[PDB]
Amino acid sequence: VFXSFXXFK
Amino acid sequence: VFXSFXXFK
Amino acid sequence: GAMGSMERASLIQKAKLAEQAERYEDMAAFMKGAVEKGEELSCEERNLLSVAYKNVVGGQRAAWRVLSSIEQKSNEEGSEEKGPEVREYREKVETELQGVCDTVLGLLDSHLIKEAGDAESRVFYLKMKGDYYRYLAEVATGDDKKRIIDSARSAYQEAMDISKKEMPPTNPIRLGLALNFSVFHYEIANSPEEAISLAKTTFDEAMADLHTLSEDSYKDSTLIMQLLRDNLTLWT
Amino acid sequence: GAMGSMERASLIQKAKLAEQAERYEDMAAFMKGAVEKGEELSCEERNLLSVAYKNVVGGQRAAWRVLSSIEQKSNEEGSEEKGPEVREYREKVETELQGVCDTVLGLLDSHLIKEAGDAESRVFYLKMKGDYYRYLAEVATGDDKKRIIDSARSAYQEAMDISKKEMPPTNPIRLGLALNFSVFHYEIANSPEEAISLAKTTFDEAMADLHTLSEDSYKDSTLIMQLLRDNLTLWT
Ligand SMILES: [Cl-]
Ligand SMILES: [Cl-]
Ligand SMILES: [Mg+2]
Ligand SMILES: [Mg+2]
Ligand SMILES: [Mg+2]
Ligand SMILES: [Mg+2]
Ligand SMILES: [Mg+2]
Ligand SMILES: [Mg+2]
Ligand SMILES: [Mg+2]
Ligand SMILES: [Mg+2]
Repeated sequence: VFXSFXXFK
Repeated sequence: VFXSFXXFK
Repeated sequence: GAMGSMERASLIQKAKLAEQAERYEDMAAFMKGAVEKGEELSCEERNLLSVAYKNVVGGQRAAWRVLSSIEQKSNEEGSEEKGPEVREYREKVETELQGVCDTVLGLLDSHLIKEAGDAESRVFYLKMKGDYYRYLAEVATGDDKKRIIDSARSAYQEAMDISKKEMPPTNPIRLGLALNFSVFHYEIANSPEEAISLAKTTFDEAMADLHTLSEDSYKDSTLIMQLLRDNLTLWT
Repeated sequence: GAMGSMERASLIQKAKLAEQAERYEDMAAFMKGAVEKGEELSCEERNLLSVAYKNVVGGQRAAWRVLSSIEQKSNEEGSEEKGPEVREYREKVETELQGVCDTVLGLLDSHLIKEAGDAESRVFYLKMKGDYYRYLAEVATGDDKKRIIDSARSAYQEAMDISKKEMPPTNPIRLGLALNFSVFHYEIANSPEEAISLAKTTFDEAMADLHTLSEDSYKDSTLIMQLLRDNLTLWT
């Protein structure tokens, strides 16, 4: 699966 | 929207 | 072509892998290569061809609609001028969409349709020809728009004539053909009454033939009948 | 480059349009062109770059995993030999994925990172460098696998050191960096205890700083904190 994070408000 | 149909069993 | 060195069977195998990977551009390129080997396509192979290009052109059509909507609003009263970028990028997507349609139409014309003698193959390919002229029609604005529309109509019409003579009213290709010709009438040809009449007659003639079918064939036919009903509910 | 003739501002405008159209390959090409203009990127522009390539590489990674799984099963006891096609097509996708990673790493090295002096930009770019080496690590099998892993680790580590010195514990870039470094530890470096410890400490230090934030900043921070918690729940 995907447990990551990449576009911040 | 899409009301059409294209891969038959 | 870049697939010229690959075996036909390997291209088909890789098209199926690309479908599983949701790599539809690859899938279409593999099936284009398979068609260019020059042999007729089996029923399963025809399905792979249609699925591949349906998904490629489907992404392009969805993008074109987003961009066209943005472009139209920029042309509203009171919209601030933002320059040529929206039009340019809509044109880029439109040109790529037309190129995909032209590729599919070229495969049908060279030489899938002329070699297709059985009703199931010939109707399948003529339906595709109508579909891809219809996608061209969706974006057409110039002095060939009427000829593009008439090309879609003529392909659909030849397919309908064969399917009525040679296929039972529940045949899934016959049903999906009628569905899409009905959408053509409603969305492209400005003939909503023709669209409604065709969808209703197609649905009713299929219903009356369902008793002849196996459970599996019944499932295949009723699925597409439900799409005819969904359109009728939207349109009436 | 094919974007060399387009204005920087037009490339940025078209990247935003491509995002709305879900045309992420176009979006990445537009942002690559914008970076190649040679000016630093703003906060919003950095976001566009990361979103574009995240989506491009995300499709490739998902396809690679599907194909790799098929390939592994074909290597099972009792699996019928089907020839080289699965391996060949997995290799094709893998090569294209590596090419995208190399492109991103090349933009960071020429010359985004060296020109980035503010903590927010430098940490953002170093996180990206770790991420794209991590994607390379996911498919690496040869005699450079260890060096690829160490390259990801070193970029993440430099980013962590800066973010701890220069950013509050609730900063969303600091939090997403720690999240992804934790995933690196768990999935790539075979260090699940390090992964768990980092995720727990990051979460707890953020929780204790939430009181300092506005409602909008609180929403931004707690969203990424929830991803740390989700991983901890999966891993413990
Ligand atoms: Cl453009
Ligand atoms: Cl291949
Ligand atoms: Mg041969
Ligand atoms: Mg104004
Ligand atoms: Mg009426
Ligand atoms: Mg009639
Ligand atoms: Mg300029
Ligand atoms: Mg056997
Ligand atoms: Mg332990
Ligand atoms: Mg520590």
